[PDB]
Amino acid sequence: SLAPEDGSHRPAAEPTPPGAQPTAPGSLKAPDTRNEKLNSLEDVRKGSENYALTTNQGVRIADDQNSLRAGSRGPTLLEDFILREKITHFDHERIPERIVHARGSAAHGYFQPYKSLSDITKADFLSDPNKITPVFVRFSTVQGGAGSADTVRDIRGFATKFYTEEGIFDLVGNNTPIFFIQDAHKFPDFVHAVKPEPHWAIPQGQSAHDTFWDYVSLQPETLHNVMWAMSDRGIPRSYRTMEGFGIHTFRLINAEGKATFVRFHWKPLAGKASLVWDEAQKLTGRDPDFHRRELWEAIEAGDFPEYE
Amino acid sequence: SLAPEDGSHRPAAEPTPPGAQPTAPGSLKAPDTRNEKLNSLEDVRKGSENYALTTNQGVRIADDQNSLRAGSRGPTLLEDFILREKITHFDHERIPERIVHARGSAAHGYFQPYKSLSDITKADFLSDPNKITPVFVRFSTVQGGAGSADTVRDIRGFATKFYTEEGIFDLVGNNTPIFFIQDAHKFPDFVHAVKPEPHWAIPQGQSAHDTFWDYVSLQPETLHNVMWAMSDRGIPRSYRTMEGFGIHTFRLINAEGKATFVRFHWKPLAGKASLVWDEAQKLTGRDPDFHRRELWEAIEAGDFPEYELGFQLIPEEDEFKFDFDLLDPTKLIPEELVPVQRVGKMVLNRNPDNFFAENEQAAFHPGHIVPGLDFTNDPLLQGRLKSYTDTQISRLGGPNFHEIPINRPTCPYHNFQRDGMHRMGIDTNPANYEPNSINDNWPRETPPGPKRGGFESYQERVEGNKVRERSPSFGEYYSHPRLFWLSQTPFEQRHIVDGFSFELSKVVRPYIRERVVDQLAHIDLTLAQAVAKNLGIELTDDQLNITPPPDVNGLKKDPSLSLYAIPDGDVKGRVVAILLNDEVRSADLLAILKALKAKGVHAKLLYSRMGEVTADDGTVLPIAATFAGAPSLTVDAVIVPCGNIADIADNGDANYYLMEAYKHLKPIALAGDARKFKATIKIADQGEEGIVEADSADGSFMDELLTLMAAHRVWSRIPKIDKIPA
Amino acid sequence: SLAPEDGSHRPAAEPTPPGAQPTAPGSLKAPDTRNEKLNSLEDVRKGSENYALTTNQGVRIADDQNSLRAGSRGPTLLEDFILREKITHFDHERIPERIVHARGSAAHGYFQPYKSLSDITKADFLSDPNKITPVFVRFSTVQGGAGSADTVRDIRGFATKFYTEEGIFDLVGNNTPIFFIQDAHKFPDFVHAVKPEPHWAIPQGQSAHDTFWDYVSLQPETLHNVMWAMSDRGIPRSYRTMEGFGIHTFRLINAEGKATFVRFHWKPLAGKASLVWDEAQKLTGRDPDFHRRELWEAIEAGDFPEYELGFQLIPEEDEFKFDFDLLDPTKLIPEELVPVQRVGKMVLNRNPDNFFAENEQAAFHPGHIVPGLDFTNDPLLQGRLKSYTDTQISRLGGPNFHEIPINRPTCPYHNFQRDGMHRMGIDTNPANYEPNSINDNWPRETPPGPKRGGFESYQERVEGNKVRERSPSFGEYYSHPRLFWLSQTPFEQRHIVDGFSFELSKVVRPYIRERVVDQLAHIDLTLAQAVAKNLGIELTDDQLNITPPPDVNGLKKDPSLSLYAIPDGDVKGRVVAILLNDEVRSADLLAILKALKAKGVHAKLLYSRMGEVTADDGTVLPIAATFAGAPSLTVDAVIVPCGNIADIADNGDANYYLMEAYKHLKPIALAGDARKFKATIKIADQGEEGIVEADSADGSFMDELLTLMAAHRVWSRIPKIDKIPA
Amino acid sequence: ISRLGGPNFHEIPINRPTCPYHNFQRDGMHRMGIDTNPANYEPNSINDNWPRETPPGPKRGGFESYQERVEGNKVRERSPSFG
Ligand code: HEM
Ligand code: HEM
Ligand code: HEM
Repeated sequence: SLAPEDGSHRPAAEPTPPGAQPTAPGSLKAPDTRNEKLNSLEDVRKGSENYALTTNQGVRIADDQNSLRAGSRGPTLLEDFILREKITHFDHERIPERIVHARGSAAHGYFQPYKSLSDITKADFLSDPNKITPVFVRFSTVQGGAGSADTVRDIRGFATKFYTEEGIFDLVGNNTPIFFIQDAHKFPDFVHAVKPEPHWAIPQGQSAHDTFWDYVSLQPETLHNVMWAMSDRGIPRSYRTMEGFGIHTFRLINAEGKATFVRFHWKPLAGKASLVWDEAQKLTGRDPDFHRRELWEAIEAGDFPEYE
Repeated sequence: SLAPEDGSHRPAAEPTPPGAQPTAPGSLKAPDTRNEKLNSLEDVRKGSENYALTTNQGVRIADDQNSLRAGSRGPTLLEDFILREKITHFDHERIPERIVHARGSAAHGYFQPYKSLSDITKADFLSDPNKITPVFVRFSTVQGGAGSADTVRDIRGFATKFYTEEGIFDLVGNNTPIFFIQDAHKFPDFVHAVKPEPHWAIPQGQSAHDTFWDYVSLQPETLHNVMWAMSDRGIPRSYRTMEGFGIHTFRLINAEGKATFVRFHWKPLAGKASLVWDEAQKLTGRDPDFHRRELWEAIEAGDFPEYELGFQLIPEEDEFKFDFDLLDPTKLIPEELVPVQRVGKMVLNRNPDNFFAENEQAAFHPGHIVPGLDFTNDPLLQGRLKSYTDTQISRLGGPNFHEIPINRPTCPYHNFQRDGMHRMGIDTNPANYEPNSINDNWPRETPPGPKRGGFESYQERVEGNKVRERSPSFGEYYSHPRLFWLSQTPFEQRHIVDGFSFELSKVVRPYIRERVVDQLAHIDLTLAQAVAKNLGIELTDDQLNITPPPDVNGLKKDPSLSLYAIPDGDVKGRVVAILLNDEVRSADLLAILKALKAKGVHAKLLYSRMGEVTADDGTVLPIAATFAGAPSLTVDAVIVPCGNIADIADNGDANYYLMEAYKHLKPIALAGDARKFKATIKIADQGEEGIVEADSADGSFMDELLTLMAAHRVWSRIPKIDKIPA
Repeated sequence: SLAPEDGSHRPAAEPTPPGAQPTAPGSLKAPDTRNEKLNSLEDVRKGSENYALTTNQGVRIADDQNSLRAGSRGPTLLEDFILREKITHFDHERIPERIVHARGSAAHGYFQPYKSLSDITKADFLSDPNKITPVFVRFSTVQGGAGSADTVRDIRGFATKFYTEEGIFDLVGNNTPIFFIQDAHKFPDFVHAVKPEPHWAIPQGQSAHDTFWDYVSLQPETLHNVMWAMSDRGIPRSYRTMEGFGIHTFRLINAEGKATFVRFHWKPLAGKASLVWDEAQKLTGRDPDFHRRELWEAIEAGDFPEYELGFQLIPEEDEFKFDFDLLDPTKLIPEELVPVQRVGKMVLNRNPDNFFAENEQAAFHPGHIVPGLDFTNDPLLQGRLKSYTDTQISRLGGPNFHEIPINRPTCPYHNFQRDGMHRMGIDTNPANYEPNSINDNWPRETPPGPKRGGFESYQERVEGNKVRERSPSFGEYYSHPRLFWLSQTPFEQRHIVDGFSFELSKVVRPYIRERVVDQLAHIDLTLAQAVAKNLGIELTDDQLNITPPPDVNGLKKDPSLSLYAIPDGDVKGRVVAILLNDEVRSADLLAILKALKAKGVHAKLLYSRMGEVTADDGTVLPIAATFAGAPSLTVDAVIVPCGNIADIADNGDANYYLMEAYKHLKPIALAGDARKFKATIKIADQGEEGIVEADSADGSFMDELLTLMAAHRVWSRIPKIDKIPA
Repeated sequence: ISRLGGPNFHEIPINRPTCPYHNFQRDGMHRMGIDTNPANYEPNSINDNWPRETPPGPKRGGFESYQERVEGNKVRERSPSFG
């Protein structure tokens, strides 16, 4: 039940254009792409070739096709511990999805500053143009579930974890430079209003329904981010072709103790580009994994997403 | 006071057609629709009107718009317990979704048998035609997450919780009569292979990817249900228009101890109807909630989903009388050999109040049987029995999931089990063990008997060694696929070939496509050649000479396997788009709308904008949706009344509406100058079957249109659509 | 039927003294003790008598003794869904214990004010003496697990949940009026220091180990509560005989918006009483459930625990009038400076039905306040507010813990929070957000006001920079420990020295012992020297010369800090051991039992075996327990009546009973020839205060014994116990 | 599953095997192991079917149960021999 003789089951471990080979796990596609975070995960990476099939307790399995039964047409027996572990693990695979931004696509990479920022901040990851910081970035929609579609009309998240020498810094931003509401106390109200309505749990991935527009009509502070959502910003061509923003004013603190107010931005070096509505909506049906796929294939092709 | 003065925020508490009023919680929409289960939920239903807003501890909130801060521009303070509760509860709203069938839509209803089945089963819910059993039914897809789309190509789940006077019975079935695999030990393999691939978590709601077809190519036992999924069975028009099956052979046990083998069926009283692939795919985009919405709105309209429960019954002494093993879940029992005997009717007549509380938390499990029913050694059923209680420990947070309101029996339940997370019941029994003397041994065991007796397993003889071995009787894989194929109409067979062709075209590794084509050549050469041609694959001389599998007990077809070979059309509950213009012929619209109403067919009035238009006689017509807003995908037929057609003749959306409905084989009727649209869809002057046209919508115009709607789609149009650019 | 013919399996549903009947769930023992909370639980109470045993799905079980197997010696079969459900529920019975206060014992009761406090608070529960508020109170230790022992040396928790008409108010206090630390940031440090050490998880229920004393020696703020723990406060006789304190300064807010600072007090109406250390430690071995049992049996007997709620009230303008900071929870407010105003009484009159469902799952949280109360900036209180809701997410499984029956408010609760694990309430509101129009904005905010108003924080002025810095006003550590020390009687002081001496002897690293003695020398030289002498440590020159800390606002003692300085003894509910012989003088028993009954003091009749003995007039005397089976540790006094003393005079166990009681300073009474036992306790011919002796047990002998009992223990005996080997 | 929080309790360090363990099980709360296998199912061709079943044998073989003879009816019944 094996591989074709020609080795065509296995993608080449070199950059290849979208469609040219089957996609594959990053460490097998690009084994020589490394950074300090990717290497540190080696303790938990598990291979598979040449290894025997076992239970989680390390017992080799001889027949992974059949339950233990009393005769070959008889009842399954309680002492089949190999069936039991396998089905138990399956039965507990799912964990709760994120309350918001449940739909999202992620990749590893690295950051470096162009020059030291020590005059305005003592943050170590911005102190030296030749000190590189690994990152992990997840891009997301907001409203829909983890199995909802990519090219919906929605705000997009753009979350970067920087693994710095002085701690993890997470820059948890969106693709518009404002949010819909002013005070966190209203967040469950706003989110409840945009999410599927509670009697029937419709609509998925859409603010196009009564509760969302009800809230907006009654809370004019939402109008600014609503304008953004209704423009073609709401339907990016790719996570590579949208802007990012931390939205809030934060502070930078330098070694002298001086505070400077700061708002964060990501500029996409592939430029800004969006779909048009009819195309975005139809694409949720023809390929609901369009942005996930496009990101993954850009990285396999060497079109690495870059942001300033 | 934020509601509009005119009370138009609030839907009428009476049955109303789809889109007429906002949808609402079932107990608000239909407060007078009751059954024993819905009434037992009253203890936990919570209203809202006229009540003060409070924390969960009952403290009234004064300002639900602001956090507590030091200064109106200052920092938020830790002492804000009201903000803290409200955000904590939001932060923990989600629970794990179901491992499979995570996407599903549910409703309350009731079941009653047509006659007492006491001669064959002592099951209390089937003992008396006047005994009504409340039900809760959830329909679902299989692969996709809870946020995935409805009209994917996939198998559908059909699960019924019968709240009986002798315990909960859950009939947890699907919409095809077999499963993909034989032994539960392979379920994680099969499901892993169909679900999104583990490196990148693509694709959602689709079997059209390498790992699924790699597994199918290596496990020919799957081919039978793969045939059903590749047919139009995989894309139903509505949960009201698909069949349901328990798949496994179970047992009925009567009061005298006699066991009869049984397979369970549900027959849709609305008939069998499916979409076509392009329409279903495109509909996952334009309305990924289409089935959920359709079910809720049918119920709000009074088009209650009805199903007839049927049994295929096989005497114990006939176990070995077929060419296939009755315990093999990849084999169906053809109705030509063993007819379905009608047993009773289920009506689904009220929506839930809160989807999460009642739908998302419902827990069904096929091990929940009641005296009068029993299992067999089907090795797929046998393994299911270990899964459905276990999974509920994480999904629903512990062993007291039966105390979540929707899951509660309506009959008594008492035992010595105690504690666990979220324990609601406060037990007063002095004893938590038996045997006990300190409570005189209560609650007590009950012997089996003809009614109200304790459960005892049928004493089936077991004989064999402890083995991990598939029965040799299960090792046949192609005859049932072939029977299914031969039973389909020519247009159904085309759709099957196109399903395989589309799916295998998304398989990136070509050797897998070839291997699947080789399996198809073991089933039927015509099917294999037609899929191969679509894939640019040439069968070898060896493939062309594979001998066809034998007939199934002498049958070379069984028409009950087809959706369409035997007409069972029912137009009630269907919907028609009506494409308006700014000066509609009011007489056409009168004739159209009243004819639809008389047959319970709904209408949606469409235009190029919202608001109103005024008919020729001054009648003000409210617009339900724009042509783009409610695409032809969402209706069963399209009518264009006469009027000022030049208004919409150059509207690309209007023209495309007709081309889309035409490609997808829907009836189209054109009155008066609306016949100018004939050139958009290339209709000959003299007309064509499946297009209704006349000088006005009067006389036989609506009857002819309704006749087409009864037949569902215009299959004869298939050759003409290949050419059209839509 | 397994119950005995005579019905002696079932306890009478009437008040009965400790040991007279088997104990029972509260709604069976006292079915007509009612309050609004107990009544509202009726919807989840489950009975048992006369019901069939079923699965949780309602299926009747026939054979609850056997698994389903293939043959009666064969393998168990996966299809046994009855065995699976029963074992699955058992497998998941346990939930995490509380992080602290895991060991605790709880009862239902009610509270009523003595007068309307509307001049000082708009809290609805305090507004009217006829307003009765149901409570559920849980007492606890702090350090040990849910299965650790009750009579350890520890602080005790005293948590009351008030089910008011305007919200749940939880008063989550302890039995000492301060805490060990100042800022909540240190809580995990202090708790990790006192809890079992991390390498080997020893010792359970004890602070007597290196890490606790290391932390104390390095954090002098702890020393005040450390003084209380080492005093006999740390070892209460009963939860009925200790004080309760909220510890923090809170605020009362009246209808005019005026804030008054308040600290809360509970005064035990049975008086203050504690064990002695040897007795407490031995009782953790003989009955680790002693306090839980005492509370349960006191309520079953009608000896309801009663407490008076007290407030210390300080006007806002007086915030800085003391030489300690009102916000510093390591500081007490001496009653000599601010008297406790008696505000109402709380009576605990019914045990739970199911310990797990009602005690283990109860969730209390000091942030649960109601309109009319508010917080202060006490930095320990502030951080508590973040802990008690968060911890309930893992302990009780999610954010719907307020829907677990015991935690539910009895007043209305309505808001827009939805979902979460084990969601019971099914919301029918069309809206789950506000502002909404589609339900006319209901449930709606309510402005604050004199009654039934929404919650608004008191608008305290905040001025300062964002800093992690301890207020300099908190930086004084020795004056309150000294005030406490000087307020104790000389025997209380000796017990303190002995607590420190015993604990520090168990610290393996001697430098920690020396550092703690250094701290003591900053409090009081006499205390420091006495502990040092017991540890073989010599104070330095410098230590001998440490200036004692200042008085507290001119106070050099406050007798309200002593357990015993001011008599407040109550004998009702106490217990006397009566040591029988095989021919007891019936006239003694009549007199003894009569006099005890008059004062509500219980008795237990003890002998050297179970069954009965017969008194001189043929009265049959049932035996409650043996001398070894119910040790003197478990009683408040011992009486030996006359009769055939030779039956018992060389019973080692009888003599021991009397030596142990004597060592533990318990009143002993000896009648007639019972005076032969004077030799085993070395009592002089002419008597000794604390030993009652006469020719027979007349009413004079009993009045004397009962007067010793009112004074709890015989402190004058201390210098004499040194010599007895017990 | 409730005591240790999910189905990956064998990845808690004290419970981990010291010998190799490789199979097609995935996910579950607190998942530590990061699987690189292209396949999470078998039979598969895309990873040449690895990791693979192993026949039983004298050493290093896969587990097979002893083929004990089973004969009787499906009963809930204590063996009289235990009485
Ligand atoms: C400026 C406005 C906000 C932005 C830019 C933002 C951004 C995001 C992003 C990008 C994620 C997904 C992170 C990931 O990929 O896992 C996320 C998750 C989340 N956010 Fe926010 N958010 C905002 C406001 C809020 C507010 C006001 C709250 C609640 C007070 C909130 C609560 C959450 C929660 C509960 C998650 C799920 C986090 C998790 O499960 O790990 N967000 N947010
Ligand atoms: C005849 C073959 C099968 C049929 C007809 C079937 C049908 C269904 C249906 C309809 C549901 C959804 C119930 C709902 O709406 O909540 C479901 C859920 C489920 N099934 Fe099956 N199933 C089959 C085979 C299996 C097998 C072999 C296993 C594993 C041994 C399995 C394990 C599960 C689990 C884990 C769930 C989630 C159940 C829950 O979370 O409540 N199923 N199945
Ligand atoms: C004056 C100081 C404090 C007092 C009087 C006090 C009192 C109590 C009491 C009586 C309980 C047991 C309630 C029950 O019976 O279920 C308890 C539990 C608890 N406390 Fe405190 N406590 C104090 C300080 C703190 C601090 C500073 C923290 C954390 C910052 C904390 C966190 C907790 C937690 C986690 C529990 C377990 C709560 C639960 O599981 O429901 N406590 N406390």
